[PDB]
Amino acid sequence: RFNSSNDERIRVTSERVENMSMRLEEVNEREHS
Amino acid sequence: RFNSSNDERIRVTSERVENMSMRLEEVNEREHS
Repeated sequence: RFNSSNDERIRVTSERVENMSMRLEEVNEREHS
Repeated sequence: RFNSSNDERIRVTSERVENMSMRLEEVNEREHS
């Protein structure tokens, strides 16, 4: 019940979005062509 | 009506965010240069 609440889903989504954006910024900053 | 509630949208967004984050981490890990 705890793992499927709205607040937990919003929190985990925010954390993973932040991490994914940071990784994508690193990938884009490292172009070679 | 069921497909357009807030909880369903949050759940779908969370699932796709997790999947996309895993895929982007896999792509970033595999680099040829």
